[PDB]
Amino acid sequence: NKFSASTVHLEHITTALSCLTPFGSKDDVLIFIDADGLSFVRENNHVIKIQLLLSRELFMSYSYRNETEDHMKLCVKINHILDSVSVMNRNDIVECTLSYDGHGSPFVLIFEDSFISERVEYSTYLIGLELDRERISFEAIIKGEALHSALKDLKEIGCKECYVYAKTEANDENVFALISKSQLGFSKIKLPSNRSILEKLQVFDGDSTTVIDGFAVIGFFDFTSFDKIRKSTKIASKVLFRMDVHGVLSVNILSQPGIVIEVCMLEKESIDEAAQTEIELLMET
Amino acid sequence: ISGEFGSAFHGFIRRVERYSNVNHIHLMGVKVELKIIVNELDWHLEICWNGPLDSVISTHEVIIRCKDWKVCSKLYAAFEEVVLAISHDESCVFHCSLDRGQIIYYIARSKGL
Amino acid sequence: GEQWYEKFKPNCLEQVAIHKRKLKDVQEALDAMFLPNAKHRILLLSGPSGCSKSTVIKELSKILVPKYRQNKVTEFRGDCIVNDLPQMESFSEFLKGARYLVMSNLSLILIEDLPNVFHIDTRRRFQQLILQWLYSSEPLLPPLVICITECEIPENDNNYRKFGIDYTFSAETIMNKEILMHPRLKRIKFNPINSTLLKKHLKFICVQNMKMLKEKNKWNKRQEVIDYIAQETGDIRSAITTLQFWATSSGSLPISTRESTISYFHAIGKVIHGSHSTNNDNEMINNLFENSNNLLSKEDFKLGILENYNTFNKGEFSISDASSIVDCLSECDNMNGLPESNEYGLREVRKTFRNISKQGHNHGTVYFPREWKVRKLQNSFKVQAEDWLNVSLYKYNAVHSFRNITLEFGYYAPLIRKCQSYKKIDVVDRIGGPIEA
Amino acid sequence: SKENLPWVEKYRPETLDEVYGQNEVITTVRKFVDEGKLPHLLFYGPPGTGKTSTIVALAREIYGKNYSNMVLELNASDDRGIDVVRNQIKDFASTRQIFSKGFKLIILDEADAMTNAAQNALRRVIERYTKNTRFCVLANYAHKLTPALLSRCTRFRFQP
Amino acid sequence: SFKATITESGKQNIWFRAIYVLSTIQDDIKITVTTNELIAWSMNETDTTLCQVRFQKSFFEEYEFKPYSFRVNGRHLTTISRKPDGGIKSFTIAVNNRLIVVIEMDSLIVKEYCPQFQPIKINYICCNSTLLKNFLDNCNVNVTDEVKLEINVHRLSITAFTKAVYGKNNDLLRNALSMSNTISTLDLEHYCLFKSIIFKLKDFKNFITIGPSWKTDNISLWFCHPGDPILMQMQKPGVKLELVEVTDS
Amino acid sequence: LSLQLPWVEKYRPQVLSDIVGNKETIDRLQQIAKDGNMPHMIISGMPGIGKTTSVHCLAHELLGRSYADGVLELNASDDRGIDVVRNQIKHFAQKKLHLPPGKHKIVILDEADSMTAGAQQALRRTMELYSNSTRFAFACNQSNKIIEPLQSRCAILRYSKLSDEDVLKRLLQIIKLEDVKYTNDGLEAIIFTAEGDMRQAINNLQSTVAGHGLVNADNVFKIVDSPHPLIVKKMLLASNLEDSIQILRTDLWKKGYSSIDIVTTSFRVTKNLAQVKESVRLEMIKEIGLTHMRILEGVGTYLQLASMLAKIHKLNNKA
DNA sequence: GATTCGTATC
Ligand SMILES: Nc1ncnc2c1ncn2[C@@H]1O[C@H](COP(=O)(O)OP(=O)(O)OP(O)(O)=S)[C@@H](O)[C@H]1O
Ligand SMILES: Nc1ncnc2c1ncn2[C@@H]1O[C@H](COP(=O)(O)OP(=O)(O)OP(O)(O)=S)[C@@H](O)[C@H]1O
Ligand SMILES: Nc1ncnc2c1ncn2[C@@H]1O[C@H](COP(=O)(O)OP(=O)(O)OP(O)(O)=S)[C@@H](O)[C@H]1O
Ligand SMILES: [Mg+2]
Ligand SMILES: [Mg+2]
Ligand SMILES: [Mg+2]
Repeated sequence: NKFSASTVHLEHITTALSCLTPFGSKDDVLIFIDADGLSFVRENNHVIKIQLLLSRELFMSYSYRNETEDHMKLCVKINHILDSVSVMNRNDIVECTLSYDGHGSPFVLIFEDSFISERVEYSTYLIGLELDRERISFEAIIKGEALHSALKDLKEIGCKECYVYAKTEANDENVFALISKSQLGFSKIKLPSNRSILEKLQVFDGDSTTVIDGFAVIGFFDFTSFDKIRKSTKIASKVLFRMDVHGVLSVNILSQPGIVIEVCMLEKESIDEAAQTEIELLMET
Repeated sequence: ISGEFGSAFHGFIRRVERYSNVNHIHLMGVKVELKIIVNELDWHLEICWNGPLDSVISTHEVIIRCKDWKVCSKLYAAFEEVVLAISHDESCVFHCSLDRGQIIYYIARSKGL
Repeated sequence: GEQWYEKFKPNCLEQVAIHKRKLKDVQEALDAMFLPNAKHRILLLSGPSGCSKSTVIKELSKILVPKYRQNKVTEFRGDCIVNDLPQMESFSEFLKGARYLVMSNLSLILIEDLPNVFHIDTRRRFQQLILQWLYSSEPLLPPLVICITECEIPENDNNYRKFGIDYTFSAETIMNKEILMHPRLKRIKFNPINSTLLKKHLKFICVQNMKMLKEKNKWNKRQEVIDYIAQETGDIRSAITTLQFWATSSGSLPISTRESTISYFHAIGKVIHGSHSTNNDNEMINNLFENSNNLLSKEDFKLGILENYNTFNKGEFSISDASSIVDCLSECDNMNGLPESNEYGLREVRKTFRNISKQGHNHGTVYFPREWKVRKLQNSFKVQAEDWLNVSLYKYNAVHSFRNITLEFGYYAPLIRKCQSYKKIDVVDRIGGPIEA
Repeated sequence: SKENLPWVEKYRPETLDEVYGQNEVITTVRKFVDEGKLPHLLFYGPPGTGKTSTIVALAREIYGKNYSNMVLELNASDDRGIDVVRNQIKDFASTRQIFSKGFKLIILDEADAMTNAAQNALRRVIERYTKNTRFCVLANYAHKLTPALLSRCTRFRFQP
Repeated sequence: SFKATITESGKQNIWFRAIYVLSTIQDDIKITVTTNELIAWSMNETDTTLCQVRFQKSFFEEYEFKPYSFRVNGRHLTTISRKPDGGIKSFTIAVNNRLIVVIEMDSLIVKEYCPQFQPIKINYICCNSTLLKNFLDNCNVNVTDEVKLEINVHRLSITAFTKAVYGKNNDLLRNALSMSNTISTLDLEHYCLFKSIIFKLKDFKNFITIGPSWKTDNISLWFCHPGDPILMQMQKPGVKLELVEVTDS
Repeated sequence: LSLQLPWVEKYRPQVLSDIVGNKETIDRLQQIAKDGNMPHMIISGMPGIGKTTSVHCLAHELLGRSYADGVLELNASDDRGIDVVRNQIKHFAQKKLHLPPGKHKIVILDEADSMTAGAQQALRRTMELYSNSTRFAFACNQSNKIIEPLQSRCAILRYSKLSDEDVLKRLLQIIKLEDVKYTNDGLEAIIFTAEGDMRQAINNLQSTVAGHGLVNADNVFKIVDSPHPLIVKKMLLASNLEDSIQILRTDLWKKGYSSIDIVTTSFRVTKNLAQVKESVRLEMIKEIGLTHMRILEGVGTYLQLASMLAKIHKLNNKA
């Protein structure tokens, strides 16, 4: 076999594949394979991209007995996996084995309950949104539970569109808020400056080198896209934000080697900038 | 049906019943393993049996309907000694004995492999 | 500051632009449902838009309800999206709370804005609930007044299911056969306001705006524009809105009013006998197609033309013209709903009737096609044939095709069974009943 | 593996210099690219005259490398109802551009297969987000296109 | 002008339950502010019911007023005062045409909302609210569209029945599903006959459920006549409850 | 690849004084802007004659600094179902906003001709309940698609097709503001191919400028195509069959026009075609319908179109 | 729109 990987903690694959569920429920999922591990990359409307990585240390066995290409790329339908791996766990080892035998071969998922081996083969189909690391407008490190509560409230309210506020201060009065625009209108959800929740918030002025105070960073995001990160924040311990000048929001979620999630989002063009003045005035008030 | 393997084999036999698109199951035997193979465009399901299996005494594959397999499971539930005989691309003979009162179920192939 | 039709609302029923007979026939009915042990449970008013239905109901409930109050109007609000309640239950809650308006409480109900009836589930719920109100076992109920504005639904995205509410919003396409034909239901169809009432009321609005009207020197012209507005529309609100737009303006803007839809028999008569003031058949048919394409693009319109082309001069015209008309209709039937088919058929019918139209013609009365009657008769025939086939197997093993049933076994087998009946099997009478002439 | 393809999709032009026949259309679109202004195009003509080839070559020339994340292509093989136009097309032509900058392209191949509701929704998307997105409508039959949609597009006719 | 803050969890539970109930009665939660107390009232369009929730000055820790009735959409307000899963430490509601409300969790994350507002202008029965809530909530609003409250000189019986209607041939257009219960006079705390009363069930269910939301228990009912509206009331330390509904004639 | 707005949106008028065409209607709109008592209005006409721009300019000149939260522009691209109508429109109308004395909120409903009927009924309720605080402006192509109960409350304004003089004046303004070289016959050709559409005229002028520079007749007609309805009318009215056949071939078949497009345009032309008798017109309509059926069934060759022309000449030439 | 009958007014 070109690639083989067995594991006994199928809860990781279950939670991992649920982390792609907020995206298209009926579409295709792209899977990279490499010696470091395999990653499930998903994209929607060319405007948002999740990238969930399972490292090699996650599996008790990880071979990758291939050398012709650095990585193996295969694309499969997501709900074929979702329908098939509905095994209801068992309790039985329930050991899961992932296999791939190069191009033209199905993606295999073997489940063994020490007697029964329900082997499932997935047909593979024919086969970007990265922030430029040199330029980061702002970077924030928040705790997972607070962010999950923020998105839960924002979904409770509906939140047709959302905003992100980032304005560090000379006295280190760092402020980070999620401003919405819903049936109620402008609702300001500001996260606290305490080190219990917000552990770091640096707002730059380009090139991500100079920590400039007294200036705010505004991100106009479509909330349907901002909701795709909600389920990932549920298992997250620390959630890292990184927004660049090109209007790309990168969320760095790591449920501590655990699982690592890379959600990249394209930000709205903000047709009218009067709303920007309204938001900043609502903030300073 | 009674013993260590009694519940395990019953579960393996009945594991085919948890899908609504399974009408033609495809038994398979290699000289041993008992593989129930389901053919669909969604995903090629290949239920097997890893437990040690004996012979009453080369591939032998027979496609039958699912109601016949339900009758087979019901027979296995109430029978201690059961014999599963396979005719390559022909028929499946389910011999059940009670050491004597004997039950034989003759099942005809539904599709040619 | 305010719209003219809003600040010039009648203060009394003497100021309302309604016919005398219509006012009397609504007043007598409203009194009839007001007296205890009333025969008429609900009242249904139907008609075009802005025919002063709601206004007369306001004034009648203003000077009638107080007479029977022991010691106003209540309207349904479809916009009331109340918490914890599904949308389909809003009208249920409203009706359940509004039936507690009998003793020590009296308020006539006006269902002016209906619930969303284009959704089939809640439309059926509306039908069932209003039927439960009609068939209610309660000792007495407050009078129910429902106003329906008859408007044609214009064409939209090509998906039509109800076939009734999707072509016309009327009392017939909302309410079912049981609801309208009910002893306790009263229906008063309304008519557009005539030109006399419009002229008088527009004159009243002018004589109440003389200063401004005299300020812009438009009072030496108001009479001609009032006559034009009265002739153009039969809508009081639209007439007053157009008059306000003309008066408040300071230029030569053309006076434009909303265009009223053309009915079914109106379109049939326009195709058959032509249209007055339009001696151009081409332009009349063109405007008929642009404005009422929903009505003209149907099989029912061709059926109506076929059924009613004999009403021209009481069938007293040449058979060559009739042959030409039916030939063109048959040719149009071979084009499967293309616009060219309808255009050609209507144009040919109009041309044929124009070349033979002269003075001294006494035409007949048009009628709706009887095709639905034939469909019901065919359904009854299908049921009887199915029954005969069912009897014709278990009694004696025999399978007969339906074509043979329609041809021979619908006549000869009942004849045999009747002869067997006389010298003595369930099916003894002829299938579909006897034939006549 | 271009030797493993039919001759039709083996000699498909990759650059605008390889699209023969339509001299005027190619010259005008090249001028549009050079000047930096691209209007909402509409390519109309008989089948097999170089419409998809021209639009894909033009998009490749405008975005040499960002073509994957700079062009949204839809055709009759993809569902394009009212919901697709409302969600996918609007969200694509409502977000800021990738890399440094530019304008996003939305190619509608075989747009005569779209319903009138979808085109009626699309017209306001065309008129509202034109600052950073341009549309290309490809069609063999112009009578299936709403007159408003034809109004808000620049017509280029592909002769046989 | 008006400003109020509640620091106690059960008080917030009562506020949320009351707001939800007034939202379920009418889409607009009419609110007026008085220095003595804050009263929230709602009127259904049918005008057959009237529920009012009174929040006294002692309910809030600092009920400052510097002057007022304003109409607020019910659904918007009921999604603001909800308790998120996994602890609001301060609910400050104030107005100085936008209502300002400030919410902060125990984790110090702070939210603000700006809803729009519109300025606008016998016998006695005292029964345990627990048993009444049991029977009432056990009933389903879908099947039951009518309540039958009858008191006997020995026992008190309440049933959730339905007014049956018959069509052309005794057609069962509406059935008569009658979930019934019988309660003796020992459970009834105070009865004074000095009787059959028919009204609705959903509003009664919501009003009854309002009460026990405080984990700190009787409801008083005075009524007379079939065409006259019944009174309905409950009392809390800083919260006063009222319901007026027109009875069936 | 660069930054340059197309002339259609770069030169969209921002004030009512820059809109050409229906002078009386625009003057009335300016009066509404100054007094401020805007009634419910319906705007209908051909595409690209200044309907959306008129509405938005009226909203701006009526609301000023309050335009940000004073208009609720909903369009076909946005969801406008019954629930959306109810919730959003009701909440916007119930929003109490202090405005200047003679001012109201404005609810622009562009493409109201593509709105579901139940949403129109909900609009009826909202229109008749919150009329004292907000006003509705419907922009549509044909007023038939708005239900009669809604047209009852509105002051109907009908935008006529733009005359050649108004479009010429706007073209001259844009030219003397963009510095393009032109010829009188070139602007005449742009006017002729625009056919009463300002947006099409601007697009054709920009295309000619970008492709060739100087705007004369030759460049315009080598980049833009004469309206094919006119060619269809020319071929249907031809005297003999040979000339009609030659026109069809060299002007519609060699130019790359679909046969279904030719047939549909022929039907539309025949509907509005004077100087022909009623019998002749309906016979031509019948023959066009038969040929349309043959095209729809798959037989869409040039022989079918030639046969349709031959039958038309038989009927109109007493042949 | 056509017919018939009935009003109301000038
Ligand atoms: N002289 C008048 N007589 C009657 N109504 C008048 C008069 N002058 C103005 N109006 C107004 O005209 C309108 C007519 O409304 P109605 O016809 O009663 O309601 P409607 O029949 O339901 O109209 P639709 O179908 O809802 S558009 C009312 O708003 C009246 O205030
Ligand atoms: N101008 C041209 N120059 C060179 N090859 C061309 C040209 N036009 C068409 N072709 C060839 O035709 C093939 C398919 O034509 P396309 O242009 O891709 O299809 P199309 O023009 O969009 O027609 P439709 O409307 O899609 S059926 C291409 O792969 C080329 O090989
Ligand atoms: N009368 C006019 N004066 C000046 N520019 C005009 C005029 N009419 C249209 N335009 C131009 O046309 C574009 C906008 O036209 P619109 O008014 O949006 O078209 P429309 O009348 O709304 O037709 P539809 O139905 O929306 S396709 C802008 O580029 C305007 O400059
Ligand atoms: Mg009314
Ligand atoms: Mg193509
Ligand atoms: Mg427009």
